[PDB]
Amino acid sequence: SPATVGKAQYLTYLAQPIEPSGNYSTFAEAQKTRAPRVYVGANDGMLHGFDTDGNETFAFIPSAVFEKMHQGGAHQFYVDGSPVVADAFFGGAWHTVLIGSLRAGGKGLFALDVTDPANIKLLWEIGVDQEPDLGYSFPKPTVARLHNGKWAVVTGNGYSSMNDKAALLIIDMETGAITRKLEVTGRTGVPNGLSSPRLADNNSDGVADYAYAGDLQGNLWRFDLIAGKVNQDDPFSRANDGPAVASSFRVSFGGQPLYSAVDSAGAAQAITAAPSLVRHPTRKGYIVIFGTGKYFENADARADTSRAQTLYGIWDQQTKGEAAGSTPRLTRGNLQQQTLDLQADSTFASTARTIRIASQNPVNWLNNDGSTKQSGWYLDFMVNGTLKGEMLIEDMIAIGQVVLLQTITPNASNWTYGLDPYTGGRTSFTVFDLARQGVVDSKSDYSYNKQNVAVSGTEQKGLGGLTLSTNEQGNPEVCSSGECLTVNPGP
Amino acid sequence: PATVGKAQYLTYLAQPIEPSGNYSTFAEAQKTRAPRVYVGANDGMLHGFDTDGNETFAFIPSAVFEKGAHQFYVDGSPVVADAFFGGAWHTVLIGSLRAGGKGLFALDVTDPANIKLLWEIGVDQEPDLGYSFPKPTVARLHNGKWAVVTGNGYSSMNDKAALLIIDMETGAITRKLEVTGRTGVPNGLSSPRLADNNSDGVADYAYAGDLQGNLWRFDLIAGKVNQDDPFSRANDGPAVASSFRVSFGGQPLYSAVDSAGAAQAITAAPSLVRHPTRKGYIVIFGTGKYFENADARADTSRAQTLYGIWDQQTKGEAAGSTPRLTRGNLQQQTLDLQADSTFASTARTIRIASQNPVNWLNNDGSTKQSGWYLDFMVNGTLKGEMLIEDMIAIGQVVLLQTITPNASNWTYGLDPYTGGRTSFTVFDLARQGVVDSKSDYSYNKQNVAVSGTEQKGLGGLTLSTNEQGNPEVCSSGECLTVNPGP
Ligand SMILES: [Ca+2]
Ligand SMILES: [Ca+2]
Repeated sequence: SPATVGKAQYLTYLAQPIEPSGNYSTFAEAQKTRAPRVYVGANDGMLHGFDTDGNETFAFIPSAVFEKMHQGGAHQFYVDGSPVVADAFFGGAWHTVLIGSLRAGGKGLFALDVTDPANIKLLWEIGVDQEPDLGYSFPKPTVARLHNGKWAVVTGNGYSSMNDKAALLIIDMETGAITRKLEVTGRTGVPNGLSSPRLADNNSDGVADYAYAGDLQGNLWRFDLIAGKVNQDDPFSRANDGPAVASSFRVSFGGQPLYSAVDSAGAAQAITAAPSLVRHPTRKGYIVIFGTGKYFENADARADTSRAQTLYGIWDQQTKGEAAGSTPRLTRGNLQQQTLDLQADSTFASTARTIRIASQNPVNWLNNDGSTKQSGWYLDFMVNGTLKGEMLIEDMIAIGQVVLLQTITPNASNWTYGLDPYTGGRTSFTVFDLARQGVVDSKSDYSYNKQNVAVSGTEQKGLGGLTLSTNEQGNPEVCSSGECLTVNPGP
Repeated sequence: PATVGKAQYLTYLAQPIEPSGNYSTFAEAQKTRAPRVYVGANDGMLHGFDTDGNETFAFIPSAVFEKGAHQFYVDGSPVVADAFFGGAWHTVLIGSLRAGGKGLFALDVTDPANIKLLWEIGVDQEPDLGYSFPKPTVARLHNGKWAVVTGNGYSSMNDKAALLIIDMETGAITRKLEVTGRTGVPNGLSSPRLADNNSDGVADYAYAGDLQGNLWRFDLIAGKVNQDDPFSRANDGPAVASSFRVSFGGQPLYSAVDSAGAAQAITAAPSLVRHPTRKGYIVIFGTGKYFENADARADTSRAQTLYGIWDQQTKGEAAGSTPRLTRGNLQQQTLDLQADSTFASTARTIRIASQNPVNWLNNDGSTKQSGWYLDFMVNGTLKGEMLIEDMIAIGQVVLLQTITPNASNWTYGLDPYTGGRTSFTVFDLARQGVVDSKSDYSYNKQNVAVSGTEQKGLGGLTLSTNEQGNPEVCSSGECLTVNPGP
């Protein structure tokens, strides 16, 4: 669903500088008249391209699925997943690609050239034969330009791979070759798999510099996608970009994860969704936001109410290309706790909704010496300690001064949240237009114990993930399913 | 321009207009509405298509049964809008017989599956109704109802000019405000521009030009106004309709004449911009006409013009009169250069405009210059360039498109406060997706904003927003992201 192919994905001023040998403006112009298509994932790795008057246009069948031919709605919806579509440059030209996977049907990845709906081509297919550590590819891949001079599919190896290892896979966009496999150690002898990565570009040039990804073990890993040496003044320079830089890619912090997520009792919390990054308020480093949860196995269809899943905000203070041979080892104790303190039914204007209010505890980042005090925050997905097995499996959206996320609670029910990325708590401004006003105003606020407060969470209709768009008027909106909510990124 | 998708308004702006209604429920219901595009066909004929150019609907006015560039304008372009009547919100479509006959019609296009005929108006209903080339405006009035406000059109029975206020629900002529121009000279009121000066969604004034070049203003408020809240809705009701009248005691705000003293027809609707002093408004209007066959030919004998006239009595004042003005009281602006250049990798032929300041007041508040003007000509070369399309004023810029028969389209982004070059880049001529220095031009070894650029003549001016929430002006064939100003 979120995989629609209409206009060019980027703005020319951003894409063109990435590829001097190409012409994005002419590519963009061409796509202005491209026949829109929406590709949806099915049971296995099956792809059914069709939309706008829902006319079946295309259908793809993986070699693994084509040869084989020789629970619940919320859960099935997740399992079927959705392919990733993006614009990429290779073969000397811009293309619109679609990256899919065999889902739970098998261990495989595939990419299609979807630039011309009337002429979809198969770029490549990856299986265990090509990548021995490839597992069930539930992770959502990212398509990006890397410092090795080329575009690649960057994703986690997935789950239940042959040796239960976790690794970042960097697949050449054009060839499907494994440009680099960045294995992570983590805890051994215990099943692991790397999840959806979030690429970081810290000098706004369209070339990915770092990648962040959690794993089934709850480790939040960072990977350096830049050369060993540096240029110090501008460590993210493209000057030495080339195929050789690929060998320099490495797990960051000497192989130590930025963080290892465990619940209140100390039990590991799997991370499925991609992290989100927000520049730290001091402008030094970034706050890495990630939530825990897992939903790929049948057993996961049922709520695990033995522990709470959690949303974390961890300070990565070494994001300026420093060697970063290591990183602080943190625990919830080094973070500021936030809580979901109230769930209630209320009416905003005329619209009735069930909402949740979060705490608003400040985070004390530095002591007067300048040394680090709290390194972040956390929020257990539970209202006043009641465990319902609420978890995060969908990617989040960080914009302005807010982080938007959607959680799922297997019964499943969906809760959309708008939180302060700097604290993990309630924003000081109202985020959602819950009153269907067309704008974000006080009509959407809630009276929490004599206090007019911003609503941090609201329950929304059947699963649909979260998408950020702009309603005709320049106003940003966040949509899930059935409802889109005008949002306020902050003053 | 006549596309019917989601609700036209943001709820917080529409709801206050009709407390007895629920725009929220209306808007929600349209979120799922099947998008339709309505194209005004051969004068009268109206065809509806789906997002995928598919014959979905077609309307043939009783008039019909009663039995390249020039054709684009003469053909049509219906007006769609959300209006309130019958105690509910509806999406209406106002059509005109155009060159076919003399009449207007309104359709209820709220439900693409069940379109209804609201009403049809002809000379039988409105004797002074002429060929309906003027573009109507759907608006809420102080008489308590929504109405179709438009110019009576051209070559009407007695060639008179009048503002027509047509009840939205009934199609009845609520008021006909006749205007007195020059004797024996054929006249007709053109597309009006309604003004809402206290931003509550209820029109207060209407401005419209006529074939004689007069720019008229009409008071759409009660005669007995409360100086503390002249635009108040407290006394709204049918009793207010009788007080609607021609402003300034029957005198036009301005009478447009070319540099040689000849009258300049006004066909396009004016555009309003609050005066920098916050007192009054700058009434911007362009000159030209293209509804008659002879108009297909370029008139190279004179230069058409764009004017910015200061109306200093826009706060409910009785305004029994208005200053008699001429080019002499206005600051001139000129198009000093036209050249072909390349912005980024996109080739474009552009024009540079002067940037002469406007001196509005004396130390004691006395009025010096009452506006500005710009003759559509480069270095005095007359090509017959004229404005026949509505303009778009947003932020600190007025966007307009002129047509040069022979036809060639020129899109301009000018400073509304002076009619000259903006001090900032307006158009993204480099196809960067954003407006940056790549779109500026070196004028006399100085970076300066480009005020005009030639378009692939075939469309009009439409303002929209890109996926990134930024202003974008499209000209059928190409959209240019724009910068409304700092
Ligand atoms: Ca970079
Ligand atoms: Ca008003």
